Amino acid sequence: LHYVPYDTPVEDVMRILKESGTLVIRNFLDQNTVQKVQDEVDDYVRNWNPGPKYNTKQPSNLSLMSKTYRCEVLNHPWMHAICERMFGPTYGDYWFNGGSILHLEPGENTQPIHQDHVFYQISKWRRPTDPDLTINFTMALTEFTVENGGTRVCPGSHLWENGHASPAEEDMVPVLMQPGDALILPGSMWHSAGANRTSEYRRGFATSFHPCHFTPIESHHHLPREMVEEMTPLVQKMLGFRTLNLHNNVKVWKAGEGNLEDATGLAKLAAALEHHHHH
Amino acid sequence: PQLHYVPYDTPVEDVMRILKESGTLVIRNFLDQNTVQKVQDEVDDYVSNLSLMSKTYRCEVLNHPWMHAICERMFGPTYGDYWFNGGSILHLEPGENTQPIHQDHVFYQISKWRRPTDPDLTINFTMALTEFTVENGGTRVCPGSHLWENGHASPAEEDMVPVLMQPGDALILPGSMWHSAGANRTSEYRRGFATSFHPCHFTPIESHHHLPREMVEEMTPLVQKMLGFRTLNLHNNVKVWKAGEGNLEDATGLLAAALEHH
Ligand SMILES: [Fe+2]
Ligand SMILES: [Fe+2]
Repeated sequence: LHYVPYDTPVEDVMRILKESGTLVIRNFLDQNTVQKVQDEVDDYVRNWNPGPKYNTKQPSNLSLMSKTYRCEVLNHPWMHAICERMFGPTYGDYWFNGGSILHLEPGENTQPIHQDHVFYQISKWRRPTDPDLTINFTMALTEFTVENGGTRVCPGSHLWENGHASPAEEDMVPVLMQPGDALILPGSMWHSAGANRTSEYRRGFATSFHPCHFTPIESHHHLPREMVEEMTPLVQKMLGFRTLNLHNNVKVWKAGEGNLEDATGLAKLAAALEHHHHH
Repeated sequence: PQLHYVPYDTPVEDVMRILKESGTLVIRNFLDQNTVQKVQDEVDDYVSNLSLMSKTYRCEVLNHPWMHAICERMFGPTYGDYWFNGGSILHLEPGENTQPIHQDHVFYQISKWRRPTDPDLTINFTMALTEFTVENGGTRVCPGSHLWENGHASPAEEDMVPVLMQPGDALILPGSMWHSAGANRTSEYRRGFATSFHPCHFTPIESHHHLPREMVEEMTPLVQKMLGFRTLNLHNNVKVWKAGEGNLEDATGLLAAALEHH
């Protein structure tokens, strides 16, 4: 397991991902940003917390509940640098798969050790040298420690052949992370969260991306149009509002024979040209 | 293996047996003449994107019991849910030359990983609007070529078997079946149109999120799932295409037909 600074060259990170199958990018995000995501999620769910004396929505997509998530986190250059080099040559485009809140409650037992691509039926056609089917970025809000259940990884196990037994608990390496660090988790890396034996939640959240030709865990078609229009064009494509280009330049997710973003009406020249009557 | 012409009332397991053995077949009178006429008229008034252009396509054709019976047995065991992939008008003008012989699943990067004994990546239903004759460019198939290993060379032009269809007949084209349109050496256009379906875990060629809400509410729940408006269930009870943790159709506010007090 490698812990690398934010300014590590991209080729070195992909090199380590190839060799060991995982790594941690310290200071992946500033503590400011990860805390803002948690704050915006709290403001969305609005769970009732009783005062000391007598005197709400269910959680949805992180891109819906958190403006910071859909405007800053999903534009993270480290996410797209790794995703472009991981899926690009084989699949062309990639897009957002799913993003979860990873809050470990005090007293929760150890998580089963698993690969994230296990629910892909086609993980049985893939060989360990092929590109991964998905990649997770797990960002710490609280500290990730041994006691509070920080994620454990088994380096090298991404090259294990298909059907290889799950790794042994003794050979699971805990990931120790400060707020803002991120654990890089390809879909083939064997991992699991540990037991939280402390009196406080282990907090954090994740993004994940996978090839454009695979159906994402989450749809974002229920999001209001005002949120979709404040997204960058890159994030609009990530969240399923734009046509995708395969490796062979065949298009999927099209609106008829044209692009989806054209049929839905999803400003550029007006901002650039001062003489545009909409500037 | 050979090309088979079977009637509408053929039992399903025979159709699947023929599909496994020969990789293709024709179901006669797949549509009646009314549907053949109605879809032609609706497209003309609008003039792919067939669900948007033809009310008969999205309300009746996409509910076709043969499509769902075949798709259930082809994709159900391995992937669970399936949904709409793409669909286009197949219009052949006089003088058009022969189409390159191809497999439809060729554009899936994961066709390289698949074995011929695995389930198909996609299936096409090519329905004739005009007659399909050998001289007007009727589709040609190569029965048994779906079982060739990947990277196998294309069939020779002489190994291709033309398909003959009256208006309303349908050719069933798994993604592994080598096929091509012929040259239209007649004086009248050869017309058809297609539906296609593929596993729920694969991204469709065509999105339908640009369709109007009132249009989507005309659809059946089944067709709503076909066209990307409902959460999909995998073979292993895992869900994809979900809204947060709930179903997409609940989050959009998409029983009511069964109970009159609803
Ligand atoms: Fe996981
Ligand atoms: Fe074709």
